[PDB]
Amino acid sequence: QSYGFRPTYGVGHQPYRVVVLSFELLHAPATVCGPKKSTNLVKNKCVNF
Amino acid sequence: VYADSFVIRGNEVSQIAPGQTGNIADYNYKLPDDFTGCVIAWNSNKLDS
Amino acid sequence: RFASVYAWNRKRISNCVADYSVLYNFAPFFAFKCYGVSPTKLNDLCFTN
Repeated sequence: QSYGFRPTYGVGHQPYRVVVLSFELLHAPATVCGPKKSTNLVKNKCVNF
Repeated sequence: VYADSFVIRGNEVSQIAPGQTGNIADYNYKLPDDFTGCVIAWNSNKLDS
Repeated sequence: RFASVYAWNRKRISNCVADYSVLYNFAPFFAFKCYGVSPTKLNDLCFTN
């Protein structure tokens, strides 16, 4: 069905542009990451990782 | 990350959500009940009319 | 001629086949807020009045 639009129509009858983002928060090698820097690695010492 | 783009009517914007029903969530675009992500909808009456 | 708030108009609905999806084009609203029942699950119920 055609879906015609006009400027005279009231709110709720006007076009709305939609974009949806879907992520994959599971256990696998990561590919898309936020911009945070990486420090060095320390072993045999109690730390926060 | 997956980005899906389209355009709809205003009163149908509420149909883009998990576990919905209508003419858009049945024959056009369906979201799983365990959705993990975001949606972004904005008015575009200046361009799409 | 929608009535004033202090003398609001009441209409009673009787024997009929109600369809709560053809009223999305009778009024330029965005969504139907509800309380007892979800608006999606309104075509599968029978009410006394």
